Amino acid sequence: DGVGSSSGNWHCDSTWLGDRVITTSTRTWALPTYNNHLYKQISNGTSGGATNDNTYFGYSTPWGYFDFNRFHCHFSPRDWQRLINNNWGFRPKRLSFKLFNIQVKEVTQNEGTKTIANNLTSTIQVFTDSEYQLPYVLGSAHQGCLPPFPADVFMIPQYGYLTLNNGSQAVGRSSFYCLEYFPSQMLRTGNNFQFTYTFEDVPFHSSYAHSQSLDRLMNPLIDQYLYYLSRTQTTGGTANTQTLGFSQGGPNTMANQAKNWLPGPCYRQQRVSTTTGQNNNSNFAWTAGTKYHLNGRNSLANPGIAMATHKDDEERFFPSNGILIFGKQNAARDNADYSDVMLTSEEEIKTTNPVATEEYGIVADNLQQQNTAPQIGTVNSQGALPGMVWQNRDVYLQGPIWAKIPHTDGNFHPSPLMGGFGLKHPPPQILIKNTPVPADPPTTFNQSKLNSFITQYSTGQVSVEIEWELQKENSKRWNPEIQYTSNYYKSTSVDFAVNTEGVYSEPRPIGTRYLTRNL
Amino acid sequence: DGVGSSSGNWHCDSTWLGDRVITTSTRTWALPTYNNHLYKQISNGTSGGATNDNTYFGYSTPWGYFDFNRFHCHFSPRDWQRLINNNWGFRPKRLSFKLFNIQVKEVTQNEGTKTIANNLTSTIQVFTDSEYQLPYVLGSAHQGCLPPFPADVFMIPQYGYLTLNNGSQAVGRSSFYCLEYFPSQMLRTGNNFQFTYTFEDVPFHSSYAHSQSLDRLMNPLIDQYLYYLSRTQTTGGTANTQTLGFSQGGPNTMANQAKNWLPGPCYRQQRVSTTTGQNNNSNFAWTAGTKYHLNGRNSLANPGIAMATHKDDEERFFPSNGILIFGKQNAARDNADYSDVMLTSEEEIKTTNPVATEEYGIVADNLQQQNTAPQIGTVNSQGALPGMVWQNRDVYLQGPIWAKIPHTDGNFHPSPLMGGFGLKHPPPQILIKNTPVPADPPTTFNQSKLNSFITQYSTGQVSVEIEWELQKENSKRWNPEIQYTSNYYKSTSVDFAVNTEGVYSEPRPIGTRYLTRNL
Amino acid sequence: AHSQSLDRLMNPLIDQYLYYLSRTQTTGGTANTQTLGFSQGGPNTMANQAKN
Amino acid sequence: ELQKENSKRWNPEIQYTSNYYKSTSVDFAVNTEGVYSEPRPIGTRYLTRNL
Amino acid sequence: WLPGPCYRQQRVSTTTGQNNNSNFAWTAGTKYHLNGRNSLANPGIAMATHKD
Amino acid sequence: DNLQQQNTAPQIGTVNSQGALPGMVWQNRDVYLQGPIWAKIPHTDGNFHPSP
Repeated sequence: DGVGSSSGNWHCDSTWLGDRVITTSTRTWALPTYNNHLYKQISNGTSGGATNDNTYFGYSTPWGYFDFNRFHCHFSPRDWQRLINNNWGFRPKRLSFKLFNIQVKEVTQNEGTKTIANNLTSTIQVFTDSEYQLPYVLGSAHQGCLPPFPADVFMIPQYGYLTLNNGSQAVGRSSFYCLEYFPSQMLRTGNNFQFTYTFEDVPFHSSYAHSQSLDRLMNPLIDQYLYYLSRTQTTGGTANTQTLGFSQGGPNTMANQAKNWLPGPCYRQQRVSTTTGQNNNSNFAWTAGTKYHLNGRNSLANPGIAMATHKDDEERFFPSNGILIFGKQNAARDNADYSDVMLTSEEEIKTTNPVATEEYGIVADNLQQQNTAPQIGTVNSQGALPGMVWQNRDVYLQGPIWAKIPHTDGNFHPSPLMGGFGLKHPPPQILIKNTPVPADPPTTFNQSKLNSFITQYSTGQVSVEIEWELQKENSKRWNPEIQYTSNYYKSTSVDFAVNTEGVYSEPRPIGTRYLTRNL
Repeated sequence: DGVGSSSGNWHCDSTWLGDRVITTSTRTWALPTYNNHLYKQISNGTSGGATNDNTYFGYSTPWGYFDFNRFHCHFSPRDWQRLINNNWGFRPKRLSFKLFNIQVKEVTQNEGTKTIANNLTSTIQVFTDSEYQLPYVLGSAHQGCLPPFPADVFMIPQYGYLTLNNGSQAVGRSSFYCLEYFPSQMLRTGNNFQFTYTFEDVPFHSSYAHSQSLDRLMNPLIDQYLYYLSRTQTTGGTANTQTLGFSQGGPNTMANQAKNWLPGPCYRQQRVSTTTGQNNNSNFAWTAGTKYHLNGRNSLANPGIAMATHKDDEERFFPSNGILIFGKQNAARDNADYSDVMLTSEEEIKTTNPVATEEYGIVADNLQQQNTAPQIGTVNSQGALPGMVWQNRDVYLQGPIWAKIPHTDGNFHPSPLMGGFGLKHPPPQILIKNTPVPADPPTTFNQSKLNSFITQYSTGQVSVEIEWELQKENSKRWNPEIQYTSNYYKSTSVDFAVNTEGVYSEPRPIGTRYLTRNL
Repeated sequence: AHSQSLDRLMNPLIDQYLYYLSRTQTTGGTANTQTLGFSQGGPNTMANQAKN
Repeated sequence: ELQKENSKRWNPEIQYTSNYYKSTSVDFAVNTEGVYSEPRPIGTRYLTRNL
Repeated sequence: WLPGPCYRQQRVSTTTGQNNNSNFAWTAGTKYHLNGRNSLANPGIAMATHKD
Repeated sequence: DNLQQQNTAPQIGTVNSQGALPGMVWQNRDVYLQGPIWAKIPHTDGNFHPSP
C-alpha cells in the first residue's frame, strides 16, 4: 500500500470450458462533483405546460453509481456469435467486482489558464447496498453503462430517486434517504475495493425457435376417433330444414380437430407501417396508443407483453409501442428519422404467441333460437386461461440483463417485459463519491455551514468478471441449421469495427434465437 | 517497491566461455502518445495517383512495440570480429528481457512557455503476446531498433497491421484486433517487468566459404573408368560421314567427366553496372525488374533467392534487386546518390550457387534426324532437381536475426530470404502504452465518450540478454587464412567511432564468411 | 482460410532500413543520361519492399 | 480427432447457413417421389487464422 | 500423382544412318553453367532411356 | 500460353525442363555389378533428395 505501486492488473479475457464461460471486462472511469456537494429536491407541476401524466417528486444526490446491466459490456461480438450458435440456454452464476488505481486530481481556474495538479491526500467513498434499503434504479434501462469498445473512457452517472406525489406536492408517506447514513469505505490513492456475489436459482433463457406450431401437432395420415359437429342444415334444395350431422377430424379438415393447448395471452396494439404511404394522415402516436390507467395517470404500455410482431409476408408492419427500438451512431435525441434507428422483430414466437396487431379469437354473444340468428363477438384482450403456453421476449447484444422483482404480495410469471432474468435479489448498487475538501475558513467563528470548496475530480479503473452456465445442443436434425454470419461482399468499412475518425459503431441488432427445437 | 528506490542496474557486458557467449545490452527509451488514444482505419485507393500494385487496408493502434531484431543491438564491433574469425557456426539458445525505472511525466503548454512536471500516480501498460494471436510485424525489416551505440536515447515505434482488401475496400474475411482485449500488466513508477524465452532447435549458420567447387571435386592424376560420347563425324576429308566414337574422362577434359551433384536453383535477374557509362540510356528499374504475380499484383522479388552476385574479375556488376543495400550516415530518403549507400556482395557462394545474372544451363529442343539439325534452348529459371546443393544468404552486422515462418500447410526449406534463422515460434511481441488520464469532466451528465486528455509521455530503461552457442574451427590447413582487419594507415577519424560533432557511424558492411572448409 | 496475404505482411506506418534501386535515368529534359538512384520502401511503394 | 478454434478476432466470422426464404422443397431432404438429393457442394474453410 | 522431374537431353541412334551428318557431341549436349564454365551434365538425373 | 477470347485462339507451350512439383514420385538410377557403391554428400546448407 504505497504511492509508487499499482494495485491491480488489466484483466480482460474470456475462456470457454465446455459447460461454462467466464468473461472479464475492464474500463477506465472518471467522476466529477455533483450538485456542489448538496442534496436537492426536484419536482414538476401540472401548472405551466406539463400535464397530469408527467408529474414527479423526488430528490437528487451528490453520489454516483455503476450500471453494467447490459449484455455487450461483457461479451465481444465474436463471443456472442459463439454463444447463440451452439447453445440452447444460458444463465449466470456468480460475479466479482474490483476498483483500483484511484487518482484524485484538482483543477484551478485563473485568468483562463487551467492548471491541473495532483492531490495525494484526498479520498473517495465507495460502498454497496447489500441489504436492499435503497430505491433500485437499475433495470429501468438508463444510459451510462460501460462502453462497448474497451478503448473508451466513460463518465459515471448521478443517483436520484422518486417517491409518492399528489401533483407536485409530497404527501405523508414520502421518504427522504440520506446516503451518508450508511457505512462506507474510504480510499486514498493506493487502496482498492472488491466484493463477491452469487446469483440465485433462475430458469434458463430459451435460445431457440420452435420448429413446430400449436395447431399442427397431429398426424397427417390417421383420422381421429372423436367427432365434431359439422352440419346443421340439409342440402336437398329449396326445402332446407334443421338436422344434426357429425364427422371426424382428418387430414383435410385439420382446423376442426380436437386439440390440447391454447396460445398465450393477448393485449392488442395498433398496427403501423414503415412504408409511409400506407398510414393514416393523422397524428395518432399518443391518442391511439395502448395505455394502462393507474391512479388517474395514462401511462404507456411499453413494450407490453411478449407477443409476435407480424405474420408471414408482412415484414413491413410493427406495433406502435410493442418492440424495442435501438438507435444507431449519432442519432438525435428528439425527432430522429427512420433511417437513424434499428427496429427489432419478434417473429420467431409466432408459433405459440398471438400476433400483437391482430385479435385473439371469436366468442359467442347471445342464445340462438328459431327466430334469432347467432351473433359473434371479437375479443381484443384476453387474460390467462388454463392450458396456455407462451414464450418470453428475446434478449439482444445491446439489451438489458436483469431486473428486480418488486417485493409485493403476489405476482404472475415474474419475467421482465424488456427481457432478461427476473431476480428477487439482484446485484447490489455501488455508489461512489468524492469527499469534500473545504477552502480556507474565516478567522473568526461562524455557525453556518461551509460552502467554499476545492474543485476536484477523480479517475481510475474498474473490473467485472461474471461466470455463465450453458446448456448444450442435443438435436438429431438432418438438414443444416440457420446460423449468424457476416456479410460476404466488399464494403467501405468493416462491420463492428472503428471508423476512419475513431468512432465505434454497431450496425444491426443481434438476436439469440437461431437454433431450433421441436415443441 | 517505493519511489525512492531504483528497480534495476545497468547491465551491459559480454562474456566468453569456450563454447558459449552471453551478451547484454541496455538502452534508454521514451514513449509518446499515439493517435490521441484512438484506433483508426487506414487505406489507399486505386483512384488518384496510386496504382493497383500499391493498395492496402488496415488499422493503426495507440500502442507501441519493441523491435530488437537486428544483429548490432547485441554485438559490439569488436565482439563481431571475435565471432567471425574463430567459429564455423553460431545459433541462439535463450533470451531474457527486463523493463525498469519507469518515469511518467506531463507537459503543459501555456503562452508558449512549456513546463514539464512529474506525475507520480500514472501508469503504463505492458504485455507479451505469447500465444501468437496477433499479426506479426517483426521480420519485415523495419526501422526503430535499439541504437548501435549505447549512449543514445531512442524512440519507440507504433503498431499497425494489415488485412485483406479488394481495392481500398474491406471484404467479409477482414479482421479487427482490439489490443485491450488481452490481459496486460500495469506499472506505476517503482515497478518492473520481466520474462524468459527459450529458442527451439534450429540449424547452425554456416559461417564459412567453401574452398572447393562442385565441378572440380575429382583427382587430377587418374582417368575415369566410365566413358562419354565424344565424336559423331569422321575427319578424313571431304567425305565426312556418321560414326560413333567414345572416350574416357581424364585430366585434360575435366568438363566431360561424370559428376554426382547439381548446382542450386536459379531465378534469373537483370544485370546493372556501377560504372554509369556502361548502362542503357533508359529507365528500367521497374519495367525490367524481376517480379512475381500474386492476385493481380506485380510485387517485386526482392532480394529473391540466394544466388551469387558476380563471377570473377567482374566486381562492378550487381543484380538490380538481388542484394541487400545499406545506407550510410545521413542518407536521404528519396533519390540517394551512389556514394551514400553501401552495396553488399555475395561472392563467396559462387562455388555451389549459380550467378544471379547469368543463365542456368542449356537443354535440348527437338528430335534430330538425318534432315533436321539439333536445336538448343536456354533455361532462365530452374526449380529444384534431385541432387542439388546450395548455400543460404549471409548475415551481416546490421542485418536481421529471425523471421516467423507462416503457419501454412507446406513449405520448402524455410529459411528467410533476407538471411537469418527461420523460426516457427519466434520471440513474442512486447506492446507498451500509456494509460489515458482525462481532463476535468463536465458537471452535468453526458453519454458521449471523453475526448479531453492530459498530454503525457514516459521514459525508462530496457535490458536484453541473449545466450549464443558456437561451433569451433577444427581445420588442418597449412597456409594462413583470411581474417577481418582494420585499416593500417593514418586517417582523419577512427572507423566505428564518434565524429567531432557526436554522431556514431558505421563505415562498411561486415560479412561473416571468412574461414574456409572443404566441400 | 488465411485472413492475410503474402505481399501484405508489413507495417503500414514505418519505412524500411533497406534500400532498392529505383531510378536509372535523369529527368532534367532532353539531355537525359545514366545515373544510379536508390530509395527506401515505405507505406506508398509497398510492391517494392523486401520480402521473405 | 479435432483441433479447436482459439482466435481473438473481434468482429463475427463467416459461417455456413441454410437459406431463409420459402421454397418448394426442403434442401438436403427427400422429394415427393422419394429421391434424396444434395443441392450444392459444401466446403470446409470458413473460419479464419492469420498467417 | 505426377511423374518425376525432367531435364531433357538429345537423342542419338546406334544405327549410324539415322543420325545427322554433323559433329554435335559438344555443341548440342546438355550442360550446366557454373562460374563461367560449361560443364557437361553427365549422366544427369534419373530418367528413362527409351519408350517401347 | 495466353488467355483465349472470342477473337484469340488458344496457344500451347512445350516444357523442356521441369522442376519438382507437389505430388511427384520417381525412382533412382540402378546399380550395376561394376558400378560404384557410395559417394560423399557435400557438407552444405541444404540439399534435395541426396542420392548420387
